[PDB]
Amino acid sequence: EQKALVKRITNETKIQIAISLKGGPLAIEHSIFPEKAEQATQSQVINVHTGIGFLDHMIHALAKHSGWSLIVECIGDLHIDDHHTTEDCGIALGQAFKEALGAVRGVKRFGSGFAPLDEALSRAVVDLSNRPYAVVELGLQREKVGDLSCEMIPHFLESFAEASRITLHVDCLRGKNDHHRSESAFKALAVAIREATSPNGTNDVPSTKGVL
Amino acid sequence: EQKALVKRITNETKIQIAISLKGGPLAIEHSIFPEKAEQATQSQVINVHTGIGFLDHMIHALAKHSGWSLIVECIGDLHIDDHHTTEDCGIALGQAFKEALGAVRGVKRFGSGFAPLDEALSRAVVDLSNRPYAVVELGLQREKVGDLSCEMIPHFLESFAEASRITLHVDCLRGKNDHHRSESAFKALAVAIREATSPNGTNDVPSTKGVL
Amino acid sequence: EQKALVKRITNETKIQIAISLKGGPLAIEHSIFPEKAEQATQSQVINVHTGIGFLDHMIHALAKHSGWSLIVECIGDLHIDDHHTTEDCGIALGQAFKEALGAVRGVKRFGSGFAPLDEALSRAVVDLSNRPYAVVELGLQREKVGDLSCEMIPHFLESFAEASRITLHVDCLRGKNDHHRSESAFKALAVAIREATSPNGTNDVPSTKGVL
Amino acid sequence: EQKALVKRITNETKIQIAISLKGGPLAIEHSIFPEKAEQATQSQVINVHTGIGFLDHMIHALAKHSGWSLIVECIGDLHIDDHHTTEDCGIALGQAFKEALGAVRGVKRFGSGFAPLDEALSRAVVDLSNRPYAVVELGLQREKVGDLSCEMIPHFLESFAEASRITLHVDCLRGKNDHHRSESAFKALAVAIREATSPNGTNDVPSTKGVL
Amino acid sequence: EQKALVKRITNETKIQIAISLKGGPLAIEHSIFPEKAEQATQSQVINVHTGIGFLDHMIHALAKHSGWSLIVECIGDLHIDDHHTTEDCGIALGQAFKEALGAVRGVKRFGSGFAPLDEALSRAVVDLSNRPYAVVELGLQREKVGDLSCEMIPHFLESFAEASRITLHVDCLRGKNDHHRSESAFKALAVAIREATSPNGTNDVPSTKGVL
Amino acid sequence: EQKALVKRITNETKIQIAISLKGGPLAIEHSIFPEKAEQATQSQVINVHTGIGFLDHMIHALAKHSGWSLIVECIGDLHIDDHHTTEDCGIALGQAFKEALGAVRGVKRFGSGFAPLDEALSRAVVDLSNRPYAVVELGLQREKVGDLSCEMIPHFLESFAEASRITLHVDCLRGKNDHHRSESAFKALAVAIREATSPNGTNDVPSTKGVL
Ligand SMILES: O=P(O)(O)C[C@H](O)Cn1cncn1
Ligand SMILES: O=P(O)(O)C[C@H](O)Cn1cncn1
Ligand SMILES: O=P(O)(O)C[C@H](O)Cn1cncn1
Ligand SMILES: O=P(O)(O)C[C@H](O)Cn1cncn1
Ligand SMILES: O=P(O)(O)C[C@H](O)Cn1cncn1
Ligand SMILES: O=P(O)(O)C[C@H](O)Cn1cncn1
Ligand SMILES: [Mn+2]
Ligand SMILES: [Mn+2]
Ligand SMILES: [Mn+2]
Ligand SMILES: [Mn+2]
Ligand SMILES: [Mn+2]
Ligand SMILES: [Mn+2]
Ligand SMILES: [Mn+2]
Ligand SMILES: [Mn+2]
Ligand SMILES: [Mn+2]
Ligand SMILES: [Mn+2]
Ligand SMILES: [Mn+2]
Ligand SMILES: [Mn+2]
Repeated sequence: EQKALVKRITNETKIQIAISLKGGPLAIEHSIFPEKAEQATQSQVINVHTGIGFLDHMIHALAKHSGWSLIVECIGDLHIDDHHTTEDCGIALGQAFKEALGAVRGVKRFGSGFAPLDEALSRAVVDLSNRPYAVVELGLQREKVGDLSCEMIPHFLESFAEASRITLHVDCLRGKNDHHRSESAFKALAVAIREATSPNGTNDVPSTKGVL
Repeated sequence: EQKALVKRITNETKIQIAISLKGGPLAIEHSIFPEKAEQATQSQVINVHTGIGFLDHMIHALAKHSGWSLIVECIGDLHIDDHHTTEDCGIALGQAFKEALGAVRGVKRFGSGFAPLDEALSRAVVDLSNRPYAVVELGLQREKVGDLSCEMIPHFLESFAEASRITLHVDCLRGKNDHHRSESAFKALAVAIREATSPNGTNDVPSTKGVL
Repeated sequence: EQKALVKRITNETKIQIAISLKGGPLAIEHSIFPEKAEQATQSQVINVHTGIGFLDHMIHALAKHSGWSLIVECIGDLHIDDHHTTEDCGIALGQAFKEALGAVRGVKRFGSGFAPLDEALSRAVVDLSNRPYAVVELGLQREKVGDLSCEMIPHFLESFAEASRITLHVDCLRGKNDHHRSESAFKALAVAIREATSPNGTNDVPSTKGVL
Repeated sequence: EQKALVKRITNETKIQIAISLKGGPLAIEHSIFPEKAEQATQSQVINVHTGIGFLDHMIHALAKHSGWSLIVECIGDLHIDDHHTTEDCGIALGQAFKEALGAVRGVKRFGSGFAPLDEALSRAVVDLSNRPYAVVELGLQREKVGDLSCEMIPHFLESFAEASRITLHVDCLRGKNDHHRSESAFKALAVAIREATSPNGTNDVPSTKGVL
Repeated sequence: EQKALVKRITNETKIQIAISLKGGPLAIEHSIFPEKAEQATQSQVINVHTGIGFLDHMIHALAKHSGWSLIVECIGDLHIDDHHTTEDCGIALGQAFKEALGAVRGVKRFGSGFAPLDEALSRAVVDLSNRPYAVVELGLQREKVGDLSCEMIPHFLESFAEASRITLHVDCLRGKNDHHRSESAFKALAVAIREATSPNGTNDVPSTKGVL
Repeated sequence: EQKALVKRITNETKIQIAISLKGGPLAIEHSIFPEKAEQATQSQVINVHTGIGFLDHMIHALAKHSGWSLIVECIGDLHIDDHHTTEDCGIALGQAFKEALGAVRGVKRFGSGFAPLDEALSRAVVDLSNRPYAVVELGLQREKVGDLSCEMIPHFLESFAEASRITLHVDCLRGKNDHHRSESAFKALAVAIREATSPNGTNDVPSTKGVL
């Protein structure tokens, strides 16, 4: 039902993102890697292959705790820094989430998610209203985690909310380990998207202005 | 099932509030306006007519995201300021919510709701315990929004929790637009009341002292 | 050549914006006002009719110093405050500017405009790159100007850059009259859009990634 | 289904804790008190008998709003202070919660609970991941409540998360009555455990590393 | 006598740790590296092979000054950062130390160790009491040492005390070289474990509550 | 017309820079790489090959928005840090710009360029007067971007203005992403050089002292 595939091709990166919000299986009929963080345990299949290993782990923890099936492919330039291949892999990952739920009606529209990870604590609220907005206040006192440049972790969530047309407030409340502090943000966003995209029932677009 | 009508008549305002917490249709057999923010889309009907237009919009966003059907009619004095017609239209709107749920049993009793609106972020918790309390910390750096006097927006929620016999903590966490900051508070309260008045199941009054 | 008409219809406002970036004449074949800030001096015709008079004057000064022909018709709710009829009349005014220039190629792409107005000084830079962004730092120490609520003046430029897919930095450098301070911002944006949408020549999309 | 009994016997205290997470009835076939806060209203039976009366009331409010059936029997030394009989009655109460849910799979894994009590406001998040952690920031400006020594209230929740192998962040946001401030923390933890131990469905261990 | 082998297998790392607290020789009958910091000088054999070279050097200096024989084999994911292969190689290294001394009786139970390294000075106290605790206050003003991410150095000792069920206070008193500051912490812990696990004599469990 | 080739050969780096300020095609008759950021779209050809990938991207964005055709070949020592191959490389790129415009007459002589990039804002002014000067105030709170050492980004523009005999003030006004903050500086310099080297007309050396 809620499936989409997005092939975003620019002169910096080549993207192919297939998503399924309700879970289940996924494949790719024609991949972009030559010769055709991976969890495939019979309910959801999530297999992310970007050039950045720590940014694979954040999309993986996002889709594991959202109930998503998600295949991410990215052939990006890594002789240059990791900005152009994290910003572009967040724009196309917001578009795949946007096309997978067309009609915003019959949903809760408001998800809030707290998630801890071992003294770090992050909340994420999400709004699903067609104006994009992103208030990402991860206070990270590190310059690079393993390959992510640690200022792209807010910039990923900035472009995710931008291209998915959602309003997003992610704020890490405490923590002093920045693997812990950044993974808890993606685990908190996974709780909020799961709560906002939910069967409200009664089949009504949840807005005053009637347009979502 | 959960319906109530409250006709509050004083020498300052005349009120008639009909509410339905489970949604559905509503009408008035004998209105107070002469010759007999309006959403009527087949699941819930919410039609608020106070003399204040911005206070219409806050009760509307409250009832739209609560699943309520709600008709509000307030004939109040507006040659004087808007205090006497916002305080009185919040006392009677807490009484209509109170009479619509008589027995507080089989409910979650604890609703917490975060709701953003475009860089503003408000949380609201609600308690449904028969002592009234209201801790409303909307930090509004404006004097009037469109017709509300912007200090009545906490005073509305003060008298709502007062006359509905609930404990309420509404706190705007961030934001620098006070339409955004005050509407997100009413959208957050709508999530919390929806979560506290919920089918817990097992038919038990959720209290240590056994009285709610 | 560079003309567009946008009819944005929601349950709060009804909009009809016809724009011509190269100037010249404009009309409307079927208007939204019943029975069919106005400058019509033989080179460009600019006629803005919103319910807010001071927001008419800011779109007028924007289109007068941009070389635009622009007709704006907004039927919005004014018994509620002026947010819903200024935000919506900025989203549709960014969409009309976006559809009027389809191919961003052969343009300067970078406009910077300083404009004074009688001790106020505002600069505006504009980027014409398909990610929207808005950094609007008008320091206004007023609550309402004549009918605008003076926090909507940054919120107008926020939604203009949002729906037009441009990056925008507007910053008032000095000034202590907020009519002067806000009009100089719209006069500075008019210089920047005029400078960014300009005949660069040589017919090339001005980007590293080749996509604009 | 989710039942466990823990008999923890040391030279300071003797403990016997029988728990049922899904509610229902409970008894003890051979008690530790001589000759064989009590709620027994036909859905859940919660009967706590420690030597500390205020620590009875906090385990009672924890199990009342969690849906638990819980019998606590602690024979501890009270001629010495109340540390050794509150720390030990929290270690065994985390072990009884741990043995009552063996397989952490098919659960939400992330519960967040806000709960007010009459100007006090506490949130509690819980993680159900097999590393124990406890960040308890109840700001209590009292030395003893009725018999608890008011620094054991964080030390109880420290040893509860320690022996139950969960990660826990309990933080009182406001309040100036420390009965209110400490009871709202246990009422907030009751919402979070109820939300984390919940039927997620689809029968999958919710972790990246696959081990919970 | 005091030997243990721990094979910890998760979907992130595969661990095999063989320890001997009294020294002597050690081998592995079936290793995890393909085709079958190393000191093997006739009294103790210590051979650590993790993917991190600086974390090899800290376990090596820990076991060299403890009298241990210790073989560490960790096959961990290093395309992601080094957190998951340092946290997991500290949990299994606390479990191997825990299983190597079963009965905590006849031991000093309290080891304190100061160790300098060239203007750095660290103390470490250790408690061997079955509640785990870790207060690690290495003040490191570096982000990465050679491959360790320099916030994992406290996180290693956190999970070591966690899984070994010991209470641990490691605090660097001075120093301005963070190789020196972190190696002196592991050399100080080696003095403390050597002092706590020591032949007290008289064969008695050293506790008031009689249970260790 | 405005073409130059500079082959700078030292014992640290070997450079070959061919430039064309008016655009058009460029080739190299005898390259320095064995066996003979690249944009070649029919108007200008820009192909930079230094050992640093992020410094390729900054010369590329400089020449893309200047109208330049530019081939850069730098064979530099990278077992040592990147200073000697970014400085050396900046000196020869100022000399190639200097030899490409011999007679400074008939030009505007004063270019100012603002350029944003996604909350970063940089201005650059340029003077084309034969005393070199460089006031570069990029406030970068990072140590390395991808391969550039992030203090060489001002040191590149220092040596560019030094060897090109121009006066240069580059100042980033805001921004909190240092890829954004440093790329906007090179995009702002591209606007300023384009504006200073411009057909003023009337064929006069624009100076009081008559010598440029
Ligand atoms: O958020 P909505 O669309 O449900 C109705 C809002 O009132 C529209 N809005 C946009 N800014 C402030 N309000
Ligand atoms: O809130 P309840 O009624 O469930 C039981 C409370 O303990 C009563 N109370 C009122 N103030 C402090 N406690
Ligand atoms: O701005 P562009 O598209 O010309 C190339 C940029 O490098 C892309 N980008 C986006 N963020 C940082 N860089
Ligand atoms: O929390 P998990 O087990 O779901 C996967 C985590 O990434 C493991 N971890 C432990 N510290 C940081 N991460
Ligand atoms: O540490 P022990 O077990 O020797 C006896 C302690 O008194 C127990 N305890 C735990 N917290 C405070 N005391
Ligand atoms: O800048 P010029 O050469 O046009 C004339 C200047 O006055 C020369 N100068 C150099 N320092 C101060 N003035
Ligand atoms: Mn970017
Ligand atoms: Mn992780
Ligand atoms: Mn009042
Ligand atoms: Mn509104
Ligand atoms: Mn708005
Ligand atoms: Mn004016
Ligand atoms: Mn204790
Ligand atoms: Mn109480
Ligand atoms: Mn960890
Ligand atoms: Mn060393
Ligand atoms: Mn130098
Ligand atoms: Mn870039």
